Amino acid sequence: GAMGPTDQDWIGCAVSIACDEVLGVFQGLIKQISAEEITIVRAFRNGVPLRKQNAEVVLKCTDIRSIDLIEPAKQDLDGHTAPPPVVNKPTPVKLPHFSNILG
Repeated sequence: GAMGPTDQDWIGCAVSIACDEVLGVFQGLIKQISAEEITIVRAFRNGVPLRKQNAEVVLKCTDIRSIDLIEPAKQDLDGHTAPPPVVNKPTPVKLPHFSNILG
């Protein structure tokens, strides 16, 4: 809990995993987690989709060098408190002024 997160609470959260040079990098949503290995689904690797989209990736933590949670599970229901768009989502270009039509 204090360090090295490992529990069923993270399952389904979005994370990115940096493995050593020979393993490269993959990103995916976690399906299962255990102290010996992390398992995710819909593997994306090297900024491109892997042919085995349905296949799960299972990699031992000792082979992974570092991990980062990109999107933790949603806790706040957020009853339309703010606009649909969210800052957390990647922003390639900012839209100057407001378009003639909204939505």
